[PDB]
Amino acid sequence: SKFGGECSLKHNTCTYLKGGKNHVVNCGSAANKKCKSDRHHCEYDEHHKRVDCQTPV
Ligand SMILES: [Zn+2]
Ligand SMILES: [Zn+2]
Ligand SMILES: [Zn+2]
Repeated sequence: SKFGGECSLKHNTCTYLKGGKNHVVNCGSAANKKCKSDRHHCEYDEHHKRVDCQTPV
């Protein structure tokens, strides 16, 4: 189960909506996972606690 959202450049986080609430998760440090473009689409994989903040739409 993956959840899509928008990343914050300043915070290096992925923001997403789930269950009527806002959530925020750390993008991480990999060069291909950190938030590099403000509000870029990002994905949070709940099963494996992995986040990718460079996933194109
Ligand atoms: Zn922050
Ligand atoms: Zn949450
Ligand atoms: Zn892009």
